[PDB]
Amino acid sequence: SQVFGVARIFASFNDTFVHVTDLSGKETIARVTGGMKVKADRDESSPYAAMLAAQDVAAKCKEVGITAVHIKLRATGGTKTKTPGPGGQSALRALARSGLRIGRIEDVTPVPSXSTRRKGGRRGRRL
Amino acid sequence: MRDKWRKKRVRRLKRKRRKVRARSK
Amino acid sequence: NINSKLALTIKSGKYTLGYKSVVKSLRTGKAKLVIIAANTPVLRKSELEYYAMLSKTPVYYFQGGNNELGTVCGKLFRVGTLSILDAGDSDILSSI
Amino acid sequence: TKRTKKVGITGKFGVRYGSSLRRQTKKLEVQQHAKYDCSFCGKRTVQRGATGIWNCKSCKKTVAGGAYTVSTAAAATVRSTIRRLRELAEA
Amino acid sequence: PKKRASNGRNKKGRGHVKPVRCLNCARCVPKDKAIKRVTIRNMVEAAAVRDLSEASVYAEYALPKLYNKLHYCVSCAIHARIVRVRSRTDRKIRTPPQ
Amino acid sequence: VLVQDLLHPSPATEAKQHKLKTLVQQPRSFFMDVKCQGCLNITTVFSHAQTAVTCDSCSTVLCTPTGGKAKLTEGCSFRRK
Amino acid sequence: VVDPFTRKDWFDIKAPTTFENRNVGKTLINRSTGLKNAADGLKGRVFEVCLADLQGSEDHSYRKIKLRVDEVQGKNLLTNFHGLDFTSDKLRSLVRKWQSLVEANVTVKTSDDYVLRVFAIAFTKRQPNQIKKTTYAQSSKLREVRKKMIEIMQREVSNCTLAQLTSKLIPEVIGREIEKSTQTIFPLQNVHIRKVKLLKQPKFDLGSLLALHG
Amino acid sequence: PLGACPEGTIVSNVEEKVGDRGALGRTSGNYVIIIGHNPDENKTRVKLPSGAKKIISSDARGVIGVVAGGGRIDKPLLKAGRAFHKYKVKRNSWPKTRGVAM
RNA sequence: CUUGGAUUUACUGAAGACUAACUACUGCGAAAGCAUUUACCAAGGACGUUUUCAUUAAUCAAGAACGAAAGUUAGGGGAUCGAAGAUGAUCAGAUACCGUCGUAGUCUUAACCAUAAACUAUGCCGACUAGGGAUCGGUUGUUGUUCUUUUAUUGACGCAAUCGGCACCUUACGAGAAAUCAAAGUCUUUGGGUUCUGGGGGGAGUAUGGUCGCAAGGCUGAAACUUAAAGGAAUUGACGGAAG
Ligand SMILES: CN[C@@H]1[C@@H](O)[C@@H](O[C@@H]2[C@@H](O)[C@H](O[C@H]3O[C@H]([C@@H](C)O)[C@@H](O)[C@H](O)[C@H]3N)[C@@H](N)C[C@H]2N)OC[C@]1(C)O
Ligand SMILES: [Zn+2]
Ligand SMILES: [Zn+2]
Repeated sequence: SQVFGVARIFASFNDTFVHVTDLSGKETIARVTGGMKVKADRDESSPYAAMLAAQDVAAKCKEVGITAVHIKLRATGGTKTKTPGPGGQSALRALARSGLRIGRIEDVTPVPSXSTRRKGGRRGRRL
Repeated sequence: MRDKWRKKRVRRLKRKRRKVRARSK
Repeated sequence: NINSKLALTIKSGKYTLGYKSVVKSLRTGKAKLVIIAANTPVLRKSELEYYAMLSKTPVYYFQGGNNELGTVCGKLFRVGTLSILDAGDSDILSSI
Repeated sequence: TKRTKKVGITGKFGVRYGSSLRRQTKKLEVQQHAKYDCSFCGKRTVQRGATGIWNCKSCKKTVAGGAYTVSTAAAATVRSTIRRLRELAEA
Repeated sequence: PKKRASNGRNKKGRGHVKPVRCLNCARCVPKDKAIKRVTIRNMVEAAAVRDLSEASVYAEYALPKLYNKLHYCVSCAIHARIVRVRSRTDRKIRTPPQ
Repeated sequence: VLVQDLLHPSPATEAKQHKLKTLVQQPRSFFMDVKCQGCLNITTVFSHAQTAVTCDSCSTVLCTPTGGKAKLTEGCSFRRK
Repeated sequence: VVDPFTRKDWFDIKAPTTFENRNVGKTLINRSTGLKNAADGLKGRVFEVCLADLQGSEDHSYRKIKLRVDEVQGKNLLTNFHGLDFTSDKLRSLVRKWQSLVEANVTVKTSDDYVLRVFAIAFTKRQPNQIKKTTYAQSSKLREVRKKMIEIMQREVSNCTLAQLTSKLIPEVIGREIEKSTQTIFPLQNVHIRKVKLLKQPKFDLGSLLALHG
Repeated sequence: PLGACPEGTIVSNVEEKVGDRGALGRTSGNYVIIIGHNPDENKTRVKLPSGAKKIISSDARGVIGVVAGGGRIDKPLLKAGRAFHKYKVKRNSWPKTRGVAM
């Protein structure tokens, strides 16, 4: 029945990624970011830009032959923050409002089992 | 003056005073 | 706990020390147990166990070298091999 | 009496070559000329003949070793590593 | 003067505690002293709950829950209103609010 | 309490306290006659047994040590003496 | 200028017979041109699927099964077991404060020379009449529990081949066994085999492979 | 042969080609590490003392262990005379006049 | 940095670190410190004891062990962060904060160094003085509970007593300049034993001699001269690029 792809969404406070692959993840269908939706560098994480990027990805996956996508969600991960950036939620809502069938949503943020040292120093970024 | 840097100033001063001393035994 | 069992045998039982004494006790049949240190040469160790086989005597292979085996017997010199002549108030014979 | 405070065996070099060079030599020369325990007869009679050659005056067995000590750390690690890989292969 | 009997941390019975890095500024901060929050939130924002329910293939399919634990240095916690300056008689309240 | 009987305290309390803490110290351990159900022999065993005290030629082990009082083995009976 | 999606041969994914449904999904790759076969190609590609989909029951919604292809029959690509894992949300839901987390891992080889690493997981359980605020097991008790975990997984996993192993994982009988033979140590809950690694594979045998997609 | 040694085996006096009787890792304290195997191609990958990585035939031989005499260079020579005695049995390459002094 | 495809996706692999989540007004240790599994090594507090010796004890100039981080020497490693340095911004200027690199260093082995707001800014040993509820370890008596088996010599949990701990709550006996303190109480109603330290602020932990260190530095340690306050706790007000 429904043909499933993998819509892997990388949301960060600098840019948001909406990028669909096959079930193995080996083959790329589309990859659209908010930097292709806004001219200004500050606006790449804006939820509007992510929603537009997600609709573009929807159109591409439709003209490819993809009907449904499994959502893969992640933040920056590693030593960075664990909460996904602003664009992820808007992109997810857009994908569920384009006639695309939604599979299983998951968060795969890279979580260290205690790791290397974050940048900044022990006093941290001082603003 | 943040006494920490007051001590650091004396350390550098006392380091140099020990250079001038060794110049003439 | 062999080092404990052999320590008691030295304290209370009967024994002889050294390669030449052991061989004599194997010839006369008075040896009850032959113990060989780990760093004893194989030619001597194989010679001892051939004597042990002829006289129906068991052999115990001690983990440490002659420095350790001498210390375990409470001595200040190296012991490459020893034979127990009478266990005393110890069950080293049955425990090995 | 304690004849020298710190130079030790490198007192033969007098005041020459620099203190760091003499102190580095002292560490290896003490090991070079030391008596070691034989793993074959159990006596402290192992001495260096030449670099990498260690003889026992008692049982007359020569073992290849380090330049200045009988065994080096890398060789010790190899024995364990070769020991380990041996049983993991024969099983 | 001495503001708090616990010295602003929780370390009566030991010498030293490993630090953690602040969520915002990556400041090293003792774990017993770091202001820590355990947040459970829904992986999909509420206004899209019914839209995702419509668009989902499955029926009676649960929504995954986001779990994280947040660590803040005191400066980055006060500047985010996570805690706020209290009065002298109200500082001595460990019971959570309601 | 301002007025109290230090000389004649409540024996329930005096039994509630710690061995050294009473008016006069007194051990709260005892000696017990251990008798397995198999035989009729009598052996005296301290209630707090650090060693596994065995019986006579009947070849039985009576108690096994613990952090406090040693419990009797399966099938042994004791009487406070 | 050329449309890459017009050179795509859409094969299909087939699961082993050990699972309820083997109609996993689709895939696509450049066709078998003279300088690029589609046979070598597809081989190796790894698919991560939910065990709920493979067993048609949301009781399996959190375990994700890893399946990687090891032979292609025309447009059908046959996979074999490649590993197990929980999802992050479930594992983050289980790890709760005021209780004792306990883990265990072991390297184990199957009957047919598949070397695996198996991770167990369990938690201490608050008693129905418990009033104390926390449920903490003493350290030696946790050593005992971990020892039993390791021994039971070793004996229950090395004595069955890989296909029998993956048949054995779905009902979670190793997990309930860890549950049963620890209740004289300390009560436990949420016992699972949360992750299985396929470390080394033996020499590949189609006669054994075909026996799994009969 | 290097094909019979598992990953991480320390080996010395290693052949480059099968049957040349040893070319690699021959000086005191040096050795060759076996990195991995390529059984289908009959090739073994090794790590040379300099740090270089090399593919050799799995039929090439090597000797298990580390070449003895390691640690010579840790002790300073201290003297021109020790260098004189060193090269007295090697070749005539010492002392060295500097090109700028000519 | 990127059409030489950067970023993003999947698989395999190579490195060094680190030990998340569990993780707390909880544990251990003389302190510094100590957090993946397992095994071995020796060590330890508490508890239990109708076991043993019999004053063997307390505190301690001199003299010794250990001692975060940074730093030093030589090997080995050098992923990540990153003093210095290079560089982009902001800026009146910023050789600062912020951004990008990045040398030492960060790690380890063998040796040095001996200092921290090394803090509980509270010496150690001993005795006594007021109420309460928790928690960790040991031991002692005990169930409408869960688990083995439904039943024992199960395990967990629940209910009362104690010894030791890490602490906490109320009051103000009593203390204090107050902040506050169950000790900082039992101190003009002044005396249980004992070690160390201070004598207005600076100059100054400086100079000098000695001594330890490879060095960086550590320990010991003045005087001239200068000066009317410096300082502690709290009150009222004013102010804040602090909150409501
Ligand atoms: C080049 N490094 C300098 C170091 O030389 C030193 O500078 C002193 C400075 O402190 C002295 O300054 C001194 O004298 C002045 C003056 C008004 O009498 C007074 O403020 C006071 O006595 C004292 N600060 C100055 N007189 C000489 C410099 N070399 O201290 C400052 C410094 C930056 O470390
Ligand atoms: Zn010898
Ligand atoms: Zn912060």
